[PDB]
Amino acid sequence: VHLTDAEKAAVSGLWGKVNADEVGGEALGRLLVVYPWTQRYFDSFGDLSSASAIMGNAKVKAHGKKVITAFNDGLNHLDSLKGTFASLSELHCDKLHVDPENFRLLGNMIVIVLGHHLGKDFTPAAQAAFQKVVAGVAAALAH
Amino acid sequence: VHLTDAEKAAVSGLWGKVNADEVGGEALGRLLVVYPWTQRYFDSFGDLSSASAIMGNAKVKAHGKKVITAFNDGLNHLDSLKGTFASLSELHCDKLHVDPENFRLLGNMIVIVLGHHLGKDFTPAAQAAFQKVVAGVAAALAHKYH
Amino acid sequence: SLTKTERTIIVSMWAKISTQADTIGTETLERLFLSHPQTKTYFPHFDLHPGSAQLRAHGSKVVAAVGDAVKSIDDIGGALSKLSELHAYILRVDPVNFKLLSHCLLVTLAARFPADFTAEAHAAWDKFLSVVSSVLTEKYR
Amino acid sequence: SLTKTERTIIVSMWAKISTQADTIGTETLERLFLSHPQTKTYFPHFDLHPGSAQLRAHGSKVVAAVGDAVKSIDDIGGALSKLSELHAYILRVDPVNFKLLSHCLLVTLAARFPADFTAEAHAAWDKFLSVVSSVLTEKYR
Ligand code: HEM
Ligand code: HEM
Ligand code: HEM
Ligand code: HEM
Repeated sequence: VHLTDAEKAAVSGLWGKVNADEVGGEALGRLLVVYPWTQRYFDSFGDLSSASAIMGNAKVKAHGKKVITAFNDGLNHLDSLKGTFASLSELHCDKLHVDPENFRLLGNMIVIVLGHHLGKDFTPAAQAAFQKVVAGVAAALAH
Repeated sequence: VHLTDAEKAAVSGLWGKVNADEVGGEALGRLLVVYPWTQRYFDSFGDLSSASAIMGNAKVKAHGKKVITAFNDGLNHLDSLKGTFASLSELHCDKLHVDPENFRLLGNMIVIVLGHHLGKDFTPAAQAAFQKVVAGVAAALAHKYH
Repeated sequence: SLTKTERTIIVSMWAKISTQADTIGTETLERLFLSHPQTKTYFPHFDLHPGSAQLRAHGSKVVAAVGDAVKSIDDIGGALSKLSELHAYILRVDPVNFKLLSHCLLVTLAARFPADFTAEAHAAWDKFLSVVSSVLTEKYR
Repeated sequence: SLTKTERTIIVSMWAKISTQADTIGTETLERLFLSHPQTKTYFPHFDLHPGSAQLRAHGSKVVAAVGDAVKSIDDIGGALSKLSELHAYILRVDPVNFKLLSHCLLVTLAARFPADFTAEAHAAWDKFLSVVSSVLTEKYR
């Protein structure tokens, strides 16, 4: 989970130009829409019967906030993802029973959303940086 | 990975009941047969044109021995796989460019071959134990850097 | 879906599985629940203790379904078309679980019929089970 | 398994992609190579440095291929037949890589057509690219 300073910057800058909370809610929503089975862990959130519905679901956007917040924490500690997410890991593993492959999916959703918001600013080099970050976060969560 | 002194005794006892070298050679062989794209990494091994040619290929067998030796190291260091495979992790990523998903596949081949060799001895519980081991090895090999 | 050589292997191996279908089905599920406990979440209504009449009955149905696919191998989807909705839209089973169950069944077969479980037979069953799995998850992709 | 809507979303989005085909192709590859270095080993004979002519010429062929899949959305298998044989028999590309290229294309699309890249559009394209990737790796199954 290393990052060239040049990259360390990109992630630091670009993550600033974006509205974190929107990213999380949109990333989660895309996850539920693109991979309908991930909905199984969210019967509570209510109506997830369709895309527009899912993307407009209050409980979905609200949870994205917490997911993006946690993601942000691991973003401030790209050197200790191990313990940073350790608590969550056992929660997603032993209590929620989420197959670790899914963490990787949400990470892809986050990457796609960032490209959706930052447009041309989310360049190849920039994506690589964030991918390494995303890859690291998912690794920690499953580990 | 973390295994009870029970699972560890089981893994230990069952492992002693197989020819490690054959297990490694047959697991690698099955990998090459069932997921043919993995053959791309072993062009120097010769004839891999058919399941028969693959399973009887000397280099495939010779290489399986190396794979299983490292696997055996892991069995002897379940409390520190990350460290044990750090060097192999670097080789396979930085030098060989092997997608880590394939580590899981070879891990599955080993588990299947263990069943093939042990029969009734490879109980559902024994498989579960070895499963934690193989998952641990795969993760250790995919762990970036050390 | 399968070539003649693969088809031949699936049928001859099935001839053996048929006489032990129930124990194979049960052994497969138990290997799955223990090696991949996450899968247990789909059977909260089940008494997952060994020798369970509920678990054994379910195991018989899974293998029976595999057999039905073997019987009409020229059209697997038509033989299992029914099961798709249940697993995909109703149960919403994560597709990764199908690889897990298939893997566990392969371990069971390897342990049960070592002489028949050659690399070639393994390749054929892996492809066959992957076909069965896509059909059951087709309401996804 | 593409609904009528999903199919129109692919056709609509394609119209726009085809007018920026060359740049979309080059950007997709750049993202792939930079974010997933393992993929570079398939092009040892290529100049993979920024603005490269080979990369640019190649990126154009890739998008053109995706276009053929759009034109033959009802039989992607037939359309991409020649390519699936090339990628499996000759190039022997690891299946996992197609998912990586698909992800990178989706990123390029979302960043280039933000208004059009809604959740539904995303789901439709992911499903479409999954079929294209499946067809290109069918020779391993
Ligand atoms: C980028 C990866 C992810 C991160 C950082 C993440 C983070 C979180 C956090 C911080 C919580 C709140 C728990 C707390 O601390 O109180 C949570 C809950 C949860 N997550 Fe995740 N998560 C991730 C991926 C996933 C995935 C892939 C799934 C499966 C579709 C998932 C399913 C859940 C569920 C079911 C809950 C509990 C929700 C509830 O009780 O309403 N998460 N996650
Ligand atoms: C259980 C997982 C694996 C283990 C424990 C493992 C172990 C090893 C070991 C010990 C070596 C020899 C290093 C040396 O002495 O120089 C090696 C080499 C190699 N491995 Fe693996 N490996 C694993 C999985 C894989 C996979 C999945 C692939 C790709 C399909 C792969 C491809 C290679 C290649 C190409 C070499 C070099 C062989 C040569 O140059 O002749 N390995 N591996
Ligand atoms: C080769 C793959 C599979 C086959 C052939 C298969 C077959 C079947 C069959 C025949 C039924 C009974 C349908 C009925 O009652 O009418 C069933 C039920 C069920 N399956 Fe599967 N299945 C497969 C994989 C899975 C997987 C991977 C899971 C999830 C870990 C799963 C979870 C369930 C559940 C929860 C039920 C409900 C049964 C009950 O309540 O009694 N199945 N399956
Ligand atoms: C949506 C997925 C893909 C499409 C539509 C696609 C399409 C193509 C096309 C049209 C060609 C040229 C054929 C010719 O000139 O005869 C090609 C070549 C090639 N592709 Fe792909 N491809 C895809 C994915 C991949 C992936 C994932 C890789 C591996 C990282 C890959 C590696 C190659 C290589 C090495 C060549 C040879 C090019 C040369 O020698 O110039 N392709 N692909």
